[PDB]
This record gives sequence, structure tokens and C-alpha cells, in this order.
Amino acid sequence: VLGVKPNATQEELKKAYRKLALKYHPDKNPNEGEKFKQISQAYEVLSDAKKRELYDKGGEQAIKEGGAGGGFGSPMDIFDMFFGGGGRMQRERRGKNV
Repeated sequence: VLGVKPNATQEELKKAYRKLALKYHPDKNPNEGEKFKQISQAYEVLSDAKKRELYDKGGEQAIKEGGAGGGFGSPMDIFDMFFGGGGRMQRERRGKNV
């Protein structure tokens, strides 16, 4: 979904969300505002110390987007999916029934 390969740097991803926020600029807060929020919060996860480290240490090779029963959600849910195998697989897509 992000158009990036497993060998992508967090910097690119950070850059992507910035563009995403500009691109998915809702200007309709009550309707498309939740979509923005997901990028903002997902971005915030990316900008999270632990998440950056974990990706940097040994996550990159898994960042291929499995899709097949991997916990598919929204484009921003990617991190929620990757960190969802620890008792969070029962959760829902971000922006589903909010």
C-alpha cells in the first residue's frame, strides 16, 4: 500500500505520512477527519522510539506486507498489524466502527 520495499528507511515512511496528511487533507473534520487521525496516530507510532528501534533492529525484512491472513486493515494500520500478533489480533481496523 505504501509503495515501499522491506528495505525502506523510517525517514521515507515519515516523509510519506507528511505527504499523506497533505494529500488526505479532509477539510471535512466530522466526516473524513477520522481518516486523518489514523495517519496522525500511525505517524505518531512511527515517530515512537520503541517502534523505530524495533523496525531498525530486525523488522525490515518482514515489512513486505503479507496480506494473507496477516491482519489486514487500513494503510495506516500496518504498524497495528505488525504489533498485533501479541494479543491484539482480535482487534478491528482503525476507522471501522468508530
